[PDB]
Amino acid sequence: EFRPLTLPPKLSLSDFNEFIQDIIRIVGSENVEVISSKDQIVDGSYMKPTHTHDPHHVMDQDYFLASAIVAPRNVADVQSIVGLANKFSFPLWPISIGRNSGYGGAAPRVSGSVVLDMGKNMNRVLEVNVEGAYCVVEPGVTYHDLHNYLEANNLRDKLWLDVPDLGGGSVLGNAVERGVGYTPYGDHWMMHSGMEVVLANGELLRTGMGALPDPKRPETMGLKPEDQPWSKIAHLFPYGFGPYIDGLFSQSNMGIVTKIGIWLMPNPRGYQSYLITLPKDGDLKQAVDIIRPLRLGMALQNVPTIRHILLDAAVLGDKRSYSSRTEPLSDEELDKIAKQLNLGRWNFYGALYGPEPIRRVLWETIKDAFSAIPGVKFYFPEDTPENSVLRVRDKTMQGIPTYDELKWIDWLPNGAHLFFSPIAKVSGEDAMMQYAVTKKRCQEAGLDFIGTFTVGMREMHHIVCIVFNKKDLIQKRKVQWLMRTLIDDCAANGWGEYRTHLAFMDQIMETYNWNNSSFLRFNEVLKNAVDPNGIIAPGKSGVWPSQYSHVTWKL
Amino acid sequence: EFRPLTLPPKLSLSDFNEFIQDIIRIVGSENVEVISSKDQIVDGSYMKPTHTHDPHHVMDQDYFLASAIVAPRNVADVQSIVGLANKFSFPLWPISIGRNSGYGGAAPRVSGSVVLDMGKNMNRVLEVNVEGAYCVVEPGVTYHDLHNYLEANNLRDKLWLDVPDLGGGSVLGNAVERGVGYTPYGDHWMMHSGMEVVLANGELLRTGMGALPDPKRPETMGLKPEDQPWSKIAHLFPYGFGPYIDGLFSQSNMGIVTKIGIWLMPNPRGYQSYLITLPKDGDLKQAVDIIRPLRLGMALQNVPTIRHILLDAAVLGDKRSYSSRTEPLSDEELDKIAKQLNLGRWNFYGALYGPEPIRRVLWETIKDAFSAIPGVKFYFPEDTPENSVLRVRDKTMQGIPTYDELKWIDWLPNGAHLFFSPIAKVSGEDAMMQYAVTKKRCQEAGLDFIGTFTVGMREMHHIVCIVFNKKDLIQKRKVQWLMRTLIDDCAANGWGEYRTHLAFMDQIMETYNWNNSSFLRFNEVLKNAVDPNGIIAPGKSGVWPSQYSHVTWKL
Amino acid sequence: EFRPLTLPPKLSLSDFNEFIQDIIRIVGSENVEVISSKDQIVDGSYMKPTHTHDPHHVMDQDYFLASAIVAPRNVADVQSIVGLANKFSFPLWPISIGRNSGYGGAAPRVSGSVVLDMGKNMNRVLEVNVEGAYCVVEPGVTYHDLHNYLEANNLRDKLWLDVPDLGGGSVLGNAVERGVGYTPYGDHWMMHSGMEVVLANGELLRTGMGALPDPKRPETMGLKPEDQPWSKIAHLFPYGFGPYIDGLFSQSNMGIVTKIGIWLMPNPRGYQSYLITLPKDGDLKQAVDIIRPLRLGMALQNVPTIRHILLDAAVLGDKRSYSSRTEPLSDEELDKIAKQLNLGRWNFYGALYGPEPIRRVLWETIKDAFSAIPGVKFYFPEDTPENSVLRVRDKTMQGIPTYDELKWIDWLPNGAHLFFSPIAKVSGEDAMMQYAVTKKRCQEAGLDFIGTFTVGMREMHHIVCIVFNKKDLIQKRKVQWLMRTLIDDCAANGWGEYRTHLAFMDQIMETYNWNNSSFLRFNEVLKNAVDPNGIIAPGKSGVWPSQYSHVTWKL
Ligand SMILES: *Cc1cc2c(cc1C)nc1c(=O)[nH]c(=O)nc-1n2C[C@H](O)[C@H](O)[C@H](O)COP(=O)(O)OP(=O)(O)OC[C@H]1O[C@@H](n2cnc3c(N)ncnc32)[C@H](O)[C@@H]1O
Ligand SMILES: *Cc1cc2c(cc1C)nc1c(=O)[nH]c(=O)nc-1n2C[C@H](O)[C@H](O)[C@H](O)COP(=O)(O)OP(=O)(O)OC[C@H]1O[C@@H](n2cnc3c(N)ncnc32)[C@H](O)[C@@H]1O
Ligand SMILES: *Cc1cc2c(cc1C)nc1c(=O)[nH]c(=O)nc-1n2C[C@H](O)[C@H](O)[C@H](O)COP(=O)(O)OP(=O)(O)OC[C@H]1O[C@@H](n2cnc3c(N)ncnc32)[C@H](O)[C@@H]1O
Repeated sequence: EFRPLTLPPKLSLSDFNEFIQDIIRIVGSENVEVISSKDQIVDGSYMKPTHTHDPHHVMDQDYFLASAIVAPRNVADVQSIVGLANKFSFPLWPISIGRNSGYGGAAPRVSGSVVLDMGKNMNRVLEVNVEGAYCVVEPGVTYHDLHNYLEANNLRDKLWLDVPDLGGGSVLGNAVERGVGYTPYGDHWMMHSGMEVVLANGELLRTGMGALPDPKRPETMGLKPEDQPWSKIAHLFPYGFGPYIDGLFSQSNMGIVTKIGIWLMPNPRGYQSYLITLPKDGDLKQAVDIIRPLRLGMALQNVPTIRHILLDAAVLGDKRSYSSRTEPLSDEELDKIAKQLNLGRWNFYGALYGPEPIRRVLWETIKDAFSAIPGVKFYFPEDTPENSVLRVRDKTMQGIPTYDELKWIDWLPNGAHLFFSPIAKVSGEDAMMQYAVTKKRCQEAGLDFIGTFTVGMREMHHIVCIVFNKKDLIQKRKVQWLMRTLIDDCAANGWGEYRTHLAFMDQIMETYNWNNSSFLRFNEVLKNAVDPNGIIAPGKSGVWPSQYSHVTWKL
Repeated sequence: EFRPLTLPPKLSLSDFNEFIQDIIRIVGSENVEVISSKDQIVDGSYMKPTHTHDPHHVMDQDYFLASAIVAPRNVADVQSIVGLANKFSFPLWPISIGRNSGYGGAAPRVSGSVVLDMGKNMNRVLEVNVEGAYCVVEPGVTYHDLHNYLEANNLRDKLWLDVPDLGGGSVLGNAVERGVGYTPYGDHWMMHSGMEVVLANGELLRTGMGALPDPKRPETMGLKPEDQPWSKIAHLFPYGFGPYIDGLFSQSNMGIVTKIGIWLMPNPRGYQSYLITLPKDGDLKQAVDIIRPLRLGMALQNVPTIRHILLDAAVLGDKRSYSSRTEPLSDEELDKIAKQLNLGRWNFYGALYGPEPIRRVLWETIKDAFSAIPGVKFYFPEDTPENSVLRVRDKTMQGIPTYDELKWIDWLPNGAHLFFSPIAKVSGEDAMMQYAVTKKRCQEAGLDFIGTFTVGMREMHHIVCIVFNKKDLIQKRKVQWLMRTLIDDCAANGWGEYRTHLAFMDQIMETYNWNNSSFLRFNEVLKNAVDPNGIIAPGKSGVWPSQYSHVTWKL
Repeated sequence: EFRPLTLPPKLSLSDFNEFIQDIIRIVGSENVEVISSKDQIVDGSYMKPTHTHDPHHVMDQDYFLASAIVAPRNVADVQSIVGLANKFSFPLWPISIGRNSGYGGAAPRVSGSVVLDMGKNMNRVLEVNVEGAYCVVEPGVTYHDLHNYLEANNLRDKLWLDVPDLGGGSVLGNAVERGVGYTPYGDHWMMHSGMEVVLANGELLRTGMGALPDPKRPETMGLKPEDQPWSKIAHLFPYGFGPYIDGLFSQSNMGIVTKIGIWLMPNPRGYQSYLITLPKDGDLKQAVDIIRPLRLGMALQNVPTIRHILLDAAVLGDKRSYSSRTEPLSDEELDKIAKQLNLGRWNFYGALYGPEPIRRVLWETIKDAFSAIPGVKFYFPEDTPENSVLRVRDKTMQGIPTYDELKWIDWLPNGAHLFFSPIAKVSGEDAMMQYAVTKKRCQEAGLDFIGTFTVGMREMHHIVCIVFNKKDLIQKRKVQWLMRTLIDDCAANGWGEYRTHLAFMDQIMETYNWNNSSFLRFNEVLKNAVDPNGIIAPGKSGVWPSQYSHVTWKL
């Protein structure tokens, strides 16, 4: 329609109208939804994600938000749209599925921007190669989707996924965000090979070997470039020749993604998932010094998770169902909890991979290792209650999608998530030292600390899990406050966040300040060169086209 | 001095003189060598690499070549020099050690360019972190150098390298080139985390977490930025936050490198190196279908090498010492050879890693697998002649540097190497099919095919090893001819070269043509944005600043 | 000469030489000193200030530093020089006298810059108007100089100065820096009216009424503009008409100053100086709540000083002469000290002004007020030891210059000063709260806190007096560390530094960050508009011309 609630910059309304008109004129009235009124107030459900904004909203609901939604039906649409977005300096905000909750979701950093709902149309599994062990997909291929495909093609016996805690995210969006999963193939971004992208100027690109063109043949003649098959090695060798640019494409506004090759993990013929429970909060420390060499030793296989009891607990029940108390729960209450549960204070989930002769020693290796930790306790799914999270993580650690996790998003009544994700070494000390802070602050903020550590190889992803009730302002402000505070400390102590929410992108990019913002500066430089017009989602990762004021924009 | 043999573009001589004057005025007369005359004709030795040009020269000796050599004494020097190089539009050609033989060596794509001999001064091991398992180095830290360091620090017991066939290359240059080595840590570029670079405009940058600044402290105050320590995670987590740009830094002219974090491989406590010999030339095919799933299965550990007999043979002796014949040796002569040697036609080198319970099954696994191949034969170093290459590769597969390889560079009298390095799937067929061609052509070119395959995980690096006598023109022309021919075919069949010589950069970047050179186009765009002046080694990877004509420049 | 140790940016050496040649060619070989070698290592004495760099150097000695010194002989010289500085993009660094010690002294933020020693030639008292009560001076009129003038003109009986703790600073440099003195006329910058400045483009300007041109007359015809007399009101009314721009001229690189009108304080016919001593460290708190309304009440007249015992003590003796101990002195040692001295822990100096009937009540007013503070004790100079600082401050509070202060610069052996100068409310609490921090940190830094508070009217200038031994690196680093730390806290708690050293300009301008650096941004904007070339002392107050990289430049 005619009158969206928010116009992007300097966009006049007739201009908005024309744009929106040429646009419906391409993609179909079907492919567009304007956002005419607050009857938008509608945040949604994981099952049916809203695109207009951030559901897990810490800011005012309407704070970051669409002017309109646009669902390109195919690459050329994106191309056309960019052209228009280019004609009018309308800005973009592409997304794949929108489950980017706890970071912003569908919500665009710049309000009045257009939402490029890619995945809606662009749902395809382009290919799944067994010999190469990989798949090629679109923004719309959600994981489950990816799964059922192999399923309805009996592939699971030949091949395997690597999911994140939840099943519905875009395999593609996730890889660009540098999302992480739990099988040894957990480092998603790194498992990519050959992607295609519509650059800021509308022109297509195929990274790496995506560039060595498939040789011609009758069969393939006359297909649009976005339609031509790929060279042999495209998807089996990420680097190509010359600059390795693919990275400009992750957590950046360099281009709009349309496709990507993700490598698949070949069924291993042997899979043992387990859980060593850690008794003392201080366990976390020895626990890590422990995992340290096993991870570097490869005795540890996939990316193992070290959980804080409440994550498990909260998956099991809301906060209220364990304490009808407003404040943070006492440290003694967790201990009751660990127990009511059989859990640890801390809880380490991992999985074994391979022929049994293989797993056996590994496991003799770990089990024997975790032994120095008193009250340590080991376990197979089997050995556990039928709602036990070890139950969920077994599927999880084998590429099977689930949706049991969100339940935890439920601790609080208008539970919403917000993730503080500082990186931390794999040193019990550092792990401890970082934890202290974050906690300390969750207390002051009046919160239940809840969070884990994704067991990186020489690093570790510290996911602080801040929930809070989205309908409680006193609180929302505390989170914001907590947010930016934790951001400073961590940094103050030397730790950066690896990915973050729309609302803190700036703050954190600011952490990245060596030599006077040089990194940021460099980015801008390339951003402008390539996106002179600032059309393609400006402000992401805290980077802005000249055209955007820092002052008018930052946060 | 005054009069170099070749001036870079539009550089007038007084201009050359001033530049060279302000320059000696910084780095010391010591740090500079002008190239006043053909008394330069001097190609050198691996032990003492020439910087002025390409030793393994296929082109006229003087074809690609310095105007002068400059050895920055420290980062600021590089900075200063860039500034001047910037003042005057003088162009750069940075290198670390120069052993880039078989690709160009020290030689600059653009003649009259200045040679930035980094490594000469910039020799330091900045750090070697055990807990993190990694080292931080300069352009000048050659591998051996890297080795002896750990050695003279008793580290080998805690940590391990990953060398390439030769010991003296720059750990750093090698990683940027995306060089590859043989331990499981063989994928060099990928083992990097945190690098620093002097951009085209003189400003410093530190990629990734290199950017999250180490927090302040008395101890560290007042040190130049190039001198400040790194944040904690800098070197344990390559991605940082926002765009993952590091890749603009590999096989590109985006910036000048000054430092880099390479992760180290923790001693594994168990190491078995071996060799299964392949009897028939056609073995190569089944051989691969074989390795295919073991590599994807991780039964295969490091990057294993599949050798062509002559590589081994030639390491053992020149060509003449096996046939006093000019032409390519008959296929029957190889067979005599395989035998005179105990070798296969093809020969697969690999290594086992870990506690023995660990290796045993693996090995039972491989050995049992290679079994379907008749006359197959397995072996430990022990089981072999004391000059046997299995002898050399054991050290090799454990990070120990050697220099036994070059000997092979000796097949021919004024042996020089030239590498054709097309990628190829891990399919016996493809492997075969690619081999056929390359060979076929080596024949026509009047050459001994010689080459291997670095066992990639879902790919394979096909290194065609073209030697030829550098002092034989009829021949040099045949190689050039062979070169560009093989380049077309491979491509014609769908295979790209992953890295190449100075003289073929263009040709190959041209292979990368999907959608009308889009990849190349994109590159230029960012290259100019960042290196408006085209000062920093123009033409690399076949990319050129506006300022350089395609026509005047390409090849 | 030929070869200065440091060239400014992109300046080539022949260029440096030409510049320096045309330049000697104007001002005389006499007016120039190149800085050819480290035989420069020479830091000097207050009596004979070095221009080349920072004497009180926290950084490496040579860290900030001249390329050459230039002493303009008259306004046109400055004009000429700018022109050249303009021709060549050579940068400027103007100074009046150089006693800007504890902030940088003569030292230029950008090394290789030229030092514009104004005051050397430009020594004149242009006028001293009795009727108007004001003087007009040049950069070279040091205070004492200003004094002796009135003296040798019997003026003191008619008029009075307002000095800062030391006598030799430039009356003019001091006013631009917003330096402060102790008579009621202590707010220096504010006592200005009509200034002249050579803008960045060489053109002259006269602020305010300086602009309403003196009407013509035979007597004045044909004099250069820099030579013409001023309009009547020029110097009696700072605002003029239209924009009140004078302020772009204080603690900014907007223009080069050549002259300025400072109003004079008419002898008051009655002057009583005194000192109430404060016993407890905690006294400082009640003490302030006390002064608060008297200052706002004008019962308090000039700007009174609240001293920390050690300042007085240190004026009396080095540190060693009270404790042969390296560490910070105990809090009990001060108490011995207060006593050995008759001093307070804290010590409040002020002065009475006017006809006696006038002073009497005031004093009855204060004395009676300070009474609630136990052990409080009052005093006239008379009532005190002949080296007593009350002795020095009496002259001080009456415009009489002295040089007794520096002695304190002597606490430490290679005593050097560094000033942390955060503003603080006039609330005992705030005063306390700010003090705590600063101290706390001086301890950790391993230092004697030493400092005061200039009794502002609704504010207070908290001068932390950091000394340290310039020849002790472990220490220098601690100060730097302390420096930037205190800067963050203060800010963290809401307090900004009002003026600072060369080395922290950036850091602090960064404190000034509301709305995303808007203030800084605005500044740059006007800076460039007016100093397109960045010639006029770039980086001051942390502001930089486009031409200067933040990254290359900041700190
Ligand atoms: C609530 C929650 C979230 C969560 C999690 C557990 C819970 C309970 N566990 C996660 C985990 O283990 N690992 C992980 O990486 N994330 C996890 N999250 C966060 C989130 O749910 C997932 O990461 C999810 O996969 C992210 O959302 P989705 O995959 O739906 O992606 P999106 O909203 O479409 O956005 C991706 C962002 O990247 C850029 N983008 C996306 N598509 C494109 C295209 N086509 N072109 C260019 N850029 C694209 C956009 O910036 C978009 O915002
Ligand atoms: C003759 C030969 C070569 C060879 C080999 C076996 C033989 C007998 N085996 C190799 C192997 O197993 N793996 C491999 O990657 N290479 C192998 N080669 C080739 C070569 O010897 C090595 O790769 C060698 O490490 C490369 O040379 P070196 O390491 O000395 O590097 P360089 O000449 O200095 O150049 C590196 C290139 O990259 C860019 N570069 C280098 N330093 C910088 C800095 N500081 N900043 C920016 N760019 C830099 C330049 O383009 C330079 O040309
Ligand atoms: C060591 C010390 C310092 C001190 C003090 C007590 C001691 C023991 N007490 C001070 C006090 O009570 N009040 C005060 O304001 N400062 C005090 N200080 C610091 C210092 O000694 C004095 O402030 C002194 O007056 C400053 O130095 P000086 O007056 O010699 O000025 P300068 O070095 O030439 O520099 C002035 C700065 O401002 C700009 N400037 C100067 N002249 C010009 C011209 N002509 N045009 C444009 N800008 C100019 C420059 O940036 C220069 O750096």
